[PDB]
Amino acid sequence: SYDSPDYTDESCTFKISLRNFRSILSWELKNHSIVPTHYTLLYTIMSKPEDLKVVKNCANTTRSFCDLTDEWRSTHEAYVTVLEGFSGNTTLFSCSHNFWLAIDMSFEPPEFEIVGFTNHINVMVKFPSIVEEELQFDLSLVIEEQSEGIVKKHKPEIKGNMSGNFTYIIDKLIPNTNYCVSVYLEHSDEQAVIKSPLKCTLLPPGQESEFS
Amino acid sequence: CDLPQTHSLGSRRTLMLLAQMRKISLFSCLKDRHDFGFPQEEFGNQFQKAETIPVLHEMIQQIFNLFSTKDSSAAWDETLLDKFYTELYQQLNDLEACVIQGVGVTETPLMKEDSILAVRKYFQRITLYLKEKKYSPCAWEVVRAEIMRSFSLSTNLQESLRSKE
Repeated sequence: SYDSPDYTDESCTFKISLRNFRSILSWELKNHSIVPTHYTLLYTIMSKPEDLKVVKNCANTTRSFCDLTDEWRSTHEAYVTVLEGFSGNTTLFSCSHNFWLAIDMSFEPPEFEIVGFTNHINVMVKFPSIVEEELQFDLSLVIEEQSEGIVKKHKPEIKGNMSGNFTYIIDKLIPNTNYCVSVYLEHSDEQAVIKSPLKCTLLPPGQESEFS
Repeated sequence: CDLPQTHSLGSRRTLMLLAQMRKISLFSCLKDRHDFGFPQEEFGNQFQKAETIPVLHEMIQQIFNLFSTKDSSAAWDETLLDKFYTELYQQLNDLEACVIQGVGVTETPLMKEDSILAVRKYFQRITLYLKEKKYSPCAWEVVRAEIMRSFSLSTNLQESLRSKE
């Protein structure tokens, strides 16, 4: 028992996950006594906090998530998130927070594989078949490599590498090196470490019989 | 003149000072939704190598005068503004330094004045809004937000060397 009692009646914990260049936000609100089933999601920018814009299909819906791929198309401006929850026919909450796509951008859904060779790692991140040339977004993708406990962060150029399968060859390794690869991004800081499910692969071991 | 982009805390300091002078938060001011929009077309475009220095100098000159007004000095922290004036002068001195030297600053045609004119009218437009809003607290926050975003679309553009395609 510390600080203030746990207010398990209004969490308002929002989070946005990027599912193949598709901005999808979800809302979390624990219900204590009153349990609302319909919610309305609204958004806006820093430019004008009163410019509350409601999302279509995500208004007075029974869903818990909303997609806004073409709705959220800004990197410089900040997107404000306002969730209006109504219990039946009465307003319950209207928590207003904000998100920064140029700081978070949680990218985890994309599938990635890694072929293990005796002396090199063949990383294959299957990104969506999108044309980066028509994507106004600046960011870098870092391929994490945890081989035999050795943690490394390989950050190559993404110019023409996010338009499909990302091929990255990691060499300079020794036989029998279990490695775990993580797919995360970065922009101007290192607080955007979206360490996705680390896939551990074991390349051909060289712990055979030692002879001449 | 700052030919090599080694390191600089000039514009980075000004931006911080603007945020420090914040009395309130626009996020909590749902009324003054009359934004302006910094003229980035004549700042972040065409000029990205010293060519934007003449514009920056006159731009800060507008900021300096606008914030050195009896209104701003009474709205924001006089102590913070005290340092703000010094920093503004510092940035001004650093920028005009290139003008004093024989650097490629004043070589472009009359378009050099066009960029300044864009900023000039932008600031004048803000002054009018300030008068209309009687220099209200939240109204000042709008100005802060604009100027803060302005720096992020002016001097910050010189550091925006990420993508090249």
